Amino acid sequence: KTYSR
Amino acid sequence: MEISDKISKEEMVRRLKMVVKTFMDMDQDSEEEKELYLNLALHLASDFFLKHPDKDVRLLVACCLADIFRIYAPEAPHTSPDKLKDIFMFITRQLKGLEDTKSPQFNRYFYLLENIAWVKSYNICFELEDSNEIFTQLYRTLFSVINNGHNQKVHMHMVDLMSSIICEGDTVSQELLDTVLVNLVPAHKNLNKQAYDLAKALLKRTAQAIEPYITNFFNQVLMLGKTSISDLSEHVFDLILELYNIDSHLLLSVLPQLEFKLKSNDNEERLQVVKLLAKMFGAKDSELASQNKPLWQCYLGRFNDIHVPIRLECVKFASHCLMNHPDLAKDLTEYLKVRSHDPEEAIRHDVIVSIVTAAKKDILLVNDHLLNFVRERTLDKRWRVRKEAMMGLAQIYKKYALQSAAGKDAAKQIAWIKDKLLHIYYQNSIDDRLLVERIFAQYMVPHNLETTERMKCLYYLYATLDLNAVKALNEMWKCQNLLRHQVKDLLDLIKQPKTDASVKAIFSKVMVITRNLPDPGKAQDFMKKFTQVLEDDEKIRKQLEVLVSPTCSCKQAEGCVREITKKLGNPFLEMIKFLLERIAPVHIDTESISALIKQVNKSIDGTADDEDEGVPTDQAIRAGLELLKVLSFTHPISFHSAETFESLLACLKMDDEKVAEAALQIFKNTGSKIEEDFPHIRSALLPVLHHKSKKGPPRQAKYAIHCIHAIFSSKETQFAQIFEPLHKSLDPSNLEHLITPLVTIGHIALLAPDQFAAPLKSLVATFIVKDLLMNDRLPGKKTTKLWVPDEEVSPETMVKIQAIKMMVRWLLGMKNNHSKSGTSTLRLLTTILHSDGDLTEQGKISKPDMSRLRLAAGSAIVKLAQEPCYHEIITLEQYQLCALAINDECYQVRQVFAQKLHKGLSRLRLPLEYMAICALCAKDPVKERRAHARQCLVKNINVRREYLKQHAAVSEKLLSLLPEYVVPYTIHLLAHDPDYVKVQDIEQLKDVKECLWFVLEILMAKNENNSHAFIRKMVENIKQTKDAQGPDDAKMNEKLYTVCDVAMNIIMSKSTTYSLESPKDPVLPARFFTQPTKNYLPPEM
Ligand SMILES: O=P(O)(O)O[C@H]1[C@@H](OP(=O)(O)O)[C@@H](OP(=O)(O)O)[C@@H](OP(=O)(O)O)[C@@H](OP(=O)(O)O)[C@@H]1OP(=O)(O)O
Repeated sequence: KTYSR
Repeated sequence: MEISDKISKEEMVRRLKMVVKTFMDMDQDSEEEKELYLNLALHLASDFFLKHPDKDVRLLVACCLADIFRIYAPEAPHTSPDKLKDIFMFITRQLKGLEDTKSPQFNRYFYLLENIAWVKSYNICFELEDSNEIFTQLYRTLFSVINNGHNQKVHMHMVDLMSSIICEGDTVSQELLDTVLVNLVPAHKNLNKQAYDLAKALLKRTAQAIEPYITNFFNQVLMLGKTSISDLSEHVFDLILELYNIDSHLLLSVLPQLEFKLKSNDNEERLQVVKLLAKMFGAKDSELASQNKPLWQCYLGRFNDIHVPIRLECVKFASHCLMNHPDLAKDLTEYLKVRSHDPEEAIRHDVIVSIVTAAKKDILLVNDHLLNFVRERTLDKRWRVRKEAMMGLAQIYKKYALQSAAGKDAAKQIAWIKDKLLHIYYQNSIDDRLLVERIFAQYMVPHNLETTERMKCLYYLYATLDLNAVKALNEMWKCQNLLRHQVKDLLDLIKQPKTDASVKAIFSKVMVITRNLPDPGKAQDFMKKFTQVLEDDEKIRKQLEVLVSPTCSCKQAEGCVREITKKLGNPFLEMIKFLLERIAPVHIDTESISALIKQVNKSIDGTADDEDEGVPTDQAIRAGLELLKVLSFTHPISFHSAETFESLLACLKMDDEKVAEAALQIFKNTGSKIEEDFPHIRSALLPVLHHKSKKGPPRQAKYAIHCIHAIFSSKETQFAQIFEPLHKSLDPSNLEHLITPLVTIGHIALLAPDQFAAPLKSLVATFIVKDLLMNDRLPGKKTTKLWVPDEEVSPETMVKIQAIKMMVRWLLGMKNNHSKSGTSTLRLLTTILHSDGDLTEQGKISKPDMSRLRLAAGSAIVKLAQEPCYHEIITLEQYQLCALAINDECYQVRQVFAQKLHKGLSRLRLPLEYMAICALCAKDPVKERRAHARQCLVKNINVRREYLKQHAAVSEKLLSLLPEYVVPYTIHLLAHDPDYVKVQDIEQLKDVKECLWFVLEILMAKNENNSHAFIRKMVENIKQTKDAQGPDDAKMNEKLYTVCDVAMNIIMSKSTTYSLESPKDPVLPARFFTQPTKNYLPPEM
């Protein structure tokens, strides 16, 4: 899980 | 479980290093442990940690915060933006630790990097107001820590980290973009390759995502001229180049911006775009031309730019394009054509450099059109340009023709170079002619080759050259020979006791040598210096004496130029090297001639080379003999060796007439010392010469007789053994067997006039005249034709012809008319012409045979006229009848007769009265005859002017050469012409006019030194004299005076400089005009 857009 | 400011510093760290492990090992799934440690996570972000002065603590806390972001994602625990900003700036400060790869803490800093990269923790900052400051400071840090100590994993993590911010971010400020592009600037790229590689990896990874911000960057500075946008505004062109190589897509919308800039009116800006696009299009792996055709075509259009530097850049670019992009070569041919004609020398020059440079790499990279452009430039108006083209073609020849570096089919593509380069020797330019010599010595027949290899090279070259090419090469040999002789003469003058007279002689010689040197404005002064040095330095004299001697080997020569160049060790020393390379033997010496004759020998018996060398063994042999025949005139002494004469002896016994004929001619020209130095050759040679002299063939019999005269001191007794038997065999019963004996006797009569004075006198009187010329034993077949091939001529005629040539040689041997023996023969030859060739007038002789007899008698008188003692005997009436041979009914007769006049006039041995004969060729229906007659006049008038230009004149020897003195002879000859019957008839005088105008149009073409005034003064003087052939005859003088007025009418109507004063009072020929009013023209003229 990571921060993505 | 607790970390605070209460605990001792040691125990706090001890606790932290444990807290790092649990946070590192924790999972996003473990809801239990997360809720438990959540309060500690929030606490580790406290300002007590973020500003802790201990380096080891901040590091440990950084690692925690990283995992704390990993574990709780995508919903971090810290919610306060002000606090969330303090964290990520704090982390960036810690990433500074990545720089020291030798520190024991490095692997921890690497774990920090690896973590935030994998988790994309920084993406949290997209929503913060100060996002750009954070990301900018992050980028600067990463680019400032990267060094050669970092493995690719470091590089990879940094790209992952920075890529995310661009790809998944809302925007990219110019400031943030600049932190990446600044690393590409040449100045920075130079001092920091690591930051450079990292930027490339980044831009490549994020090409799609970042293109709009790059496009926006260039559009602002290029199109709209906004430079304040960035501090990298000055490096735009450097950046566009760097960016194109990283990824083509980066310039997706920039290439159209360049296409627009090509249309700019700013010359300097337009130039820079062309310089740039040159590198882009030219690069080896580039594919810009295929991917963007309109830009390619819009670029090629700049070949026609008004601005010279843009043209020059496009021309320089063509070399790289030709070498790297063969498929684009076709789009260049048309532009390279027009630029080869450019007004600017620099552009014409560089078109050559580009084509040649590509060619030297590989000839297949240049087509026939491009080589033809280089060819066309050898005739360029600028020396520096044609110097470049010739050297280009030379270097191409040496590779792809001499060495066949690209196969055999490629060597036939450029088979024209050898011929075209040597044709340059016919140029007036001294600079050109001397360059052809250097090219021949270096690139066509390399001097550094060993003797046997060097003549093998020359042998097959000479066999494959154009007709004018070998002529040029012969003229080159001859010119060096003449120059070497001029230098030896100069040295001999310097060795004399110095008087005012020799000082002048020396200056004359110097003046002559400089005409054969480049830049005669400096050569005259440099040779003054040179003579001064020679008068003093005795050791330099010796070295030059050796270099100029005819026995100087090529090896000695290389040594001699070495020593001389040393003892003179600046523009002066440059000039002498030109002189030294001209006179120094490079190809031909004693050993070379031996190697060359042996090479021809090989070719005659087997050889096996001719076939694989690319030349028929037939023409190779013939060429080799011609080459040796030529070199026997220019380098005769070089033939003087035992090996050469032994080889020539074997050639003399070949049974091949053409080979034997050549060996005899070479012995004649080089055997002058055989008897002294090579007695075994002499004795071996004697029997052969007697055989050939007795049994023929004729050509070999002739050469044999001259060989005996040249070599043997005992020639007298030798001739006796030959003459007396041949004197007996002369029986009119045998016609076919009289050819060779008559030839041999003729040449003996020429070379031995006194020894055989009485037998010859009787022989001619009884056998030639009475027994042979007065009978027709075998009448040729009656026919309508006026001429037949040599094969179909009656053998009796062939004997008569040879009997006439024998009489001429008999007279040229005596060279005196004491016993009135010359008058008799001249009286005989005239009657042959007067009787149309039928001396007996019985009509038994064939018509073609009569033609060949008229030609023989006409040719005979012309040959005797070239001998001063017999010229005195030739009466006007004899000369006038002989002259009419130029209008003989037979084309072949008038053709060959004219050829004989030309030859006599070219050698300056035939008087001008015989040049006046050419005026009668205006009556010739045949165009070819009129063309040759004019050609004869032009060539003979010019060489007589060029000769008088250089040589000082003398009273009687000056009148003999001045072309203007042909007019009196022409006026006299026409006034006595048979067609001119009625004095004042018009059509007859129209004929006289076109004859006069035939020579005057040429004689007056120059119009210098009062040529026209000189001429009219002659014509005026003629009207004050009498015809001399009949002074009392009034009607004859009327005809003389009127031809003068016709001549005068032509001069007056064709010039304006005739009315001037004559430079000197013309002396008319005493035997054409006696010692010195109205117009004699009919009014209709
Ligand atoms: O001197 P050679 O090498 O022996 O050449 C001579 C000579 O030529 P040149 O005098 O120009 O050198 C004759 O020319 P003329 O003097 O008679 O004008 C020429 O005469 P033809 O034109 O009639 O052939 C001739 O023939 P000959 O063998 O009778 O002497 C023969 O030339 P070649 O032997 O080489 O054919």
